[PDB]
Amino acid sequence: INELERLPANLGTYSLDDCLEFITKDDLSSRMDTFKIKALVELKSLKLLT
Amino acid sequence: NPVPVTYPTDAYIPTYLPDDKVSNLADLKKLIEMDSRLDLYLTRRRLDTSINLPTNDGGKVQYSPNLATLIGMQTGSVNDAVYSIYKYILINNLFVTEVKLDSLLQKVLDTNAAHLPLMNVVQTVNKLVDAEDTAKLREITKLALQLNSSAQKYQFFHELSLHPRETLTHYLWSSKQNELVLQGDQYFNEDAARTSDIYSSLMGNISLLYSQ
Amino acid sequence: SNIPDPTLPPTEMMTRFLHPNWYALPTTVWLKYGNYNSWAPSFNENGTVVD
Amino acid sequence: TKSIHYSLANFNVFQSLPKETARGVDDLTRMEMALLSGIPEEIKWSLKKYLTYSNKAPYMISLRTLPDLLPLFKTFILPLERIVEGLNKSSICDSKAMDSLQMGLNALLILRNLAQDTDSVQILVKDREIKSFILFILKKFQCVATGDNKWQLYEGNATFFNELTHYTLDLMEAISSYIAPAMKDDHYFQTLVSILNYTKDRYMVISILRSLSRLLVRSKANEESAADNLDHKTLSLIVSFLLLECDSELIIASLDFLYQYILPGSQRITELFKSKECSLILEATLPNLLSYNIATPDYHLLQKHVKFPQELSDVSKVACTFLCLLSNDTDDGAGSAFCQRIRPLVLHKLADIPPLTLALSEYMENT
Amino acid sequence: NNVTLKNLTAFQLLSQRENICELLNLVESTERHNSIINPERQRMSLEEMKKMLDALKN
Repeated sequence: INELERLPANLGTYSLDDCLEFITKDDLSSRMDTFKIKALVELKSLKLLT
Repeated sequence: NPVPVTYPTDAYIPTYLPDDKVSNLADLKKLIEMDSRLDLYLTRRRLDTSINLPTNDGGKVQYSPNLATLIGMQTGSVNDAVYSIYKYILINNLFVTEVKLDSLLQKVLDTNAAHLPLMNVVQTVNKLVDAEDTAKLREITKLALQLNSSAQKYQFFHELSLHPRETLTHYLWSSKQNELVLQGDQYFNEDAARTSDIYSSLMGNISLLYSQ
Repeated sequence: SNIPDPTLPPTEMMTRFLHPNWYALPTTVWLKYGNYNSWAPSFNENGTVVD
Repeated sequence: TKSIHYSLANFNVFQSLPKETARGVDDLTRMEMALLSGIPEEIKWSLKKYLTYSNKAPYMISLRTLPDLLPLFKTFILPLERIVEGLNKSSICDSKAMDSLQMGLNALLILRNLAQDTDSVQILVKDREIKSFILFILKKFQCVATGDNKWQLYEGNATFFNELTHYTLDLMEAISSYIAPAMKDDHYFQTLVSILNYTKDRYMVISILRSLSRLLVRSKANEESAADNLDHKTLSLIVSFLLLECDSELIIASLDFLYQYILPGSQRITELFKSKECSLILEATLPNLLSYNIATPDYHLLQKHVKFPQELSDVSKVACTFLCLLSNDTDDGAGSAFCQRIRPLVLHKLADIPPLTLALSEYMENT
Repeated sequence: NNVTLKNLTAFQLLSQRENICELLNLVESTERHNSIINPERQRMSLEEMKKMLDALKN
């Protein structure tokens, strides 16, 4: 919990498949928040253990 | 009421052993019946009755000069006082059966009601004055169960000689129906009920529960 | 939501827990009748499992 | 939500019109219909709910209210007369024998429960097929009690056997009241008198003494009757229970049985006092039974330096009524010589306990 | 005391198997028979009857 509640809250992911969508500097890339969701799930699931 | 104990007190001493192979079992039955008659004579003389003080330090009491006219004595135990007072209430036929108080009772009781219950009468009367046998019974009941065990093993092997086809299929069905019972509570042990291995009928159960 | 975090000491899965295989079953009770009684019943069976 | 296109469950003609009981067969008819269907694993549920309604609401499944129930239960009771015929060898050998034995023991305990309220036992005594089964079970248990070699228990099955007797005996308690014997050699009395001498457990001893007591009412003691099969070997035991001063249930059952055994005629009294091991017990127990658990005046001032009792226990009341009836026997029968040999000992119990003088009225008017 | 369904069902199997595995002659139970017949309780008890029977003659 300590090592997980200290991660940047602005955590995003750059994947090697965004090239095929031609993301421009002024648009929102798909699957931007991938490790953020995978971190929130492991955090809330550790707080919901009891 | 008899107190429940935590150890068996007696045993049935079975009688399905062949009485022409094992001998002196009838001797045991005769000895047990005789001991069952040797204590019915003791318990009787424990409730024994004795008449030792009809008339004959705090066992001796000095009676008042008033009550000394219903007794014939001036001293004596309290038992003699209450007994002789009752005898005086009985001889003179004073109980209402058609206690009605007599004339001298008026003085001895200092009461002019001429009619008083017997309870108040005797109230005024007061107002005027072992281990070894448990061990033996546990040792014997510890052998009639060993006998009751060897007799059961004989009963099993003898009923196996006759009809072995019937006993063996019963043993194989008891085995296939008892090894299942003992393997029904190995699912809840607190080290395999929090590892998420048994949660992946514990799924239809949550359906019934949620509906309930 | 005031759900305790797993650090707290409520956490344990089974402290008191009885399974029907561990339920006490009715059995023959034994009675004591003094010490000089051999004609007393000395049993009390109301339909127990071993009986 | 509530729309025709969403689901067709209320169009215009059934949304509040269906009755409140339109959800299937009622919990009683469901039991009655799932009891004659031949499928197993279903009878094991019907005979479980009938077994529940026989201890939480017996007034709902009474035999008189439903005159189609005993026909069904006898279909499970009668096969026990064949199963019990075994149980001396390995009679249970698969999962279909136990399925037919437990389905029978449940149907037997259900009748044992429904045979406790009044106006329901009045249906078992009419059908001979149940009284014959009870007699059969009593016969088998007599064979177990006596010890003969014609029938052996095969102790491995005692679990299934000792749960049948403790039900048929309880079926006899409610049936022995509705019958009264008139012949010497008669079953239902030779079996009980044989079991009582062996059973060695308090519950059966009390149930048997109550059944025997109820098998002697509505009879006269001037001719042959069931009271002549017992002898000085069983009466020398029922009166021996008076010596057991450790309980207040065997003493009451024994005094009640003797009071019911003595009621008719005076020859019963002459017979009861024949032996010299039954008169010596009553002579040295009936005085002490008038002060049993009565809190005696506690005369202990003879070693020191009164509060006489006010009420009396149930055992003292029964022993008092016993001496009352024994008092008015005859001027020559042993019923009067007994009350005369007990006078110098009942007198002390009258002097130490006041309220006996009102209860022992009839005993004193006859001496 | 304190017997339960598991403690009873596991006792029935133990009693059935002690007998079955003895029919196949796989079980040796001589350290149980040497508690009933083989000990001197078969001889010393007779040496106690041999004197009680004589004490009962006077």
